Amino acid sequence: MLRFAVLGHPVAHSLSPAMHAFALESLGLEGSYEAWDTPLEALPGRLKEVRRAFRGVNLTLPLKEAALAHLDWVSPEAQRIGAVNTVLQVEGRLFGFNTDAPGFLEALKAGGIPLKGPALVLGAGGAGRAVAFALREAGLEVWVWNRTPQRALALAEEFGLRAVPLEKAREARLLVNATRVGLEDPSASPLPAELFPEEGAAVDLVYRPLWTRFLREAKAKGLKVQTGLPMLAWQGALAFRLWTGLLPDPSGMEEAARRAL
Amino acid sequence: MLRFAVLGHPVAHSLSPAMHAFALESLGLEGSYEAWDTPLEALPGRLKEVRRAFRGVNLTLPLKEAALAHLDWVSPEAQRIGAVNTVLQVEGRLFGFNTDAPGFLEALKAGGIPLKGPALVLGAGGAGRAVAFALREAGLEVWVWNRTPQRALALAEEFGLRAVPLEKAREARLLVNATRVGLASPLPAELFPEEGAAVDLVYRPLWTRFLREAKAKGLKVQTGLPMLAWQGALAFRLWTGLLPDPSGMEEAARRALGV
Ligand SMILES: O=C(O)C1=C[C@@H](O)[C@@H](O)[C@H](O)C1
Ligand SMILES: O=C(O)C1=C[C@@H](O)[C@@H](O)[C@H](O)C1
Repeated sequence: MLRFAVLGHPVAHSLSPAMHAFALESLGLEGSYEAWDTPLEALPGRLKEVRRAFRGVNLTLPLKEAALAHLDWVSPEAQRIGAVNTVLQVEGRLFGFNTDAPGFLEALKAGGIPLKGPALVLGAGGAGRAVAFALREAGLEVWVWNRTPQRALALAEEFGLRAVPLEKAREARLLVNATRVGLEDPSASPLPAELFPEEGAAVDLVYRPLWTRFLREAKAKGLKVQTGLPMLAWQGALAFRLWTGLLPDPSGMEEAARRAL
Repeated sequence: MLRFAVLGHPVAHSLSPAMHAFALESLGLEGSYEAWDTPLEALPGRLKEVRRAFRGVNLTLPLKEAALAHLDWVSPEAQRIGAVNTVLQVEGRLFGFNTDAPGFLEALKAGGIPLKGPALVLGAGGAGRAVAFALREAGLEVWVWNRTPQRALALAEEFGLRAVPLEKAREARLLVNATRVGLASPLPAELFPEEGAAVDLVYRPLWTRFLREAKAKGLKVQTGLPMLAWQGALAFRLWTGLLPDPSGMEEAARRALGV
């Protein structure tokens, strides 16, 4: 049967096991999807094991960027993004892909979020780079910001976007939190309330808590909002199709993650 | 659903569609595996179609070598062999593999054919190259022969093996006939191995003089059907992560053949 896993640290709280358990039974397939705590230093040995006993694995912090160097092939998109969130194992070879980017666009459509810019992505790490890549592919005007400017500049220069100071958030029509600010901390938000735009939409990739301070601020501000679950479900469904050629129902996977938190 | 196909010219006599229909059915999967005649000229265009509508395809004569130039990635083994018989499509990208080699070895293993050396491979084509590579990596002393001398010497040089005269077949303990281009052996009965095993890479035939001669000589024998089933089951797993029963696939083919 199909052996899958999400590698990272921390991963004991991942909702992927629940989503793909649904995927497997839903498609009538026998298999498992476990959470395997993997610290950066353990990554090399961990991928060696993946080559022998797993059909595929998802990668999460802090392994998405370091993984590229240990793979046999990286997709053109994952190369530009500089992060791989999905690995396929065939004949002991590892192929890297990024389903965070396409998953994000699918989630936006599923949420009725209009593809209207300027779209400001907060955070220029792996997740932020994937979101910026996806919004660029969708043809929107994209702005990027990062606590450390050079990271946002590098991204804007590489993708041909615009790096902006944080206060430009008031002029964005779509705001996406791709930072980890807010993770398990209801008191923290990456953006001061007064910097939110008075109209538009906001999406948060952080889904622990589900209704983060950022999202609650955005909703109260008069912005249309979307939690991080739709993207989580779509990037997962897309990864499952990469591994098997079959697409499990994204909404079903979303529902499964919702019940798992 | 899952869409697969075997591309080649001719492919009207391929037993792959029969075997994979069983693979899909037995594994409770929805999909199809069709034979699609593909002359060498339609190959570039056919692969473009594969990128968009098929999860994977098998390639047979005369596409195994010409296909490499049109793929995004080729496995180390397929590169050395110089032939790709299995293509996987993910996100519109094409990856080439060679399941002929591992399928051959697994078929010998499952069929109880001992890897007794020296082994001799007759024929240096896509199948012959895959077989020689497989036997070499298995640790055997491997000899090669070809109707055309230069062909055998080139293969011997590339893989670090030895090209030998037809008479050396008497000293081989594992004899493989890979001269069956597209379904009479070139080996006189008097030059057959003294002891050991003979494998005839022929898929449709129930029997062959080559095999009857080997059997009579007291050699353990095997046709090419087990290899076809195994290269096919391995291809299916490459495509989906699921391995269909190789024995089941072989039986499906035999029933299709009416023997
Ligand atoms: O929480 C999780 O299990 C995941 C989170 C994201 O990094 C995804 O990109 C990853 O595939 C799995
Ligand atoms: O006849 C067939 O359908 C096949 C023949 C061999 O060349 C195999 O390598 C191919 O994958 C399938």
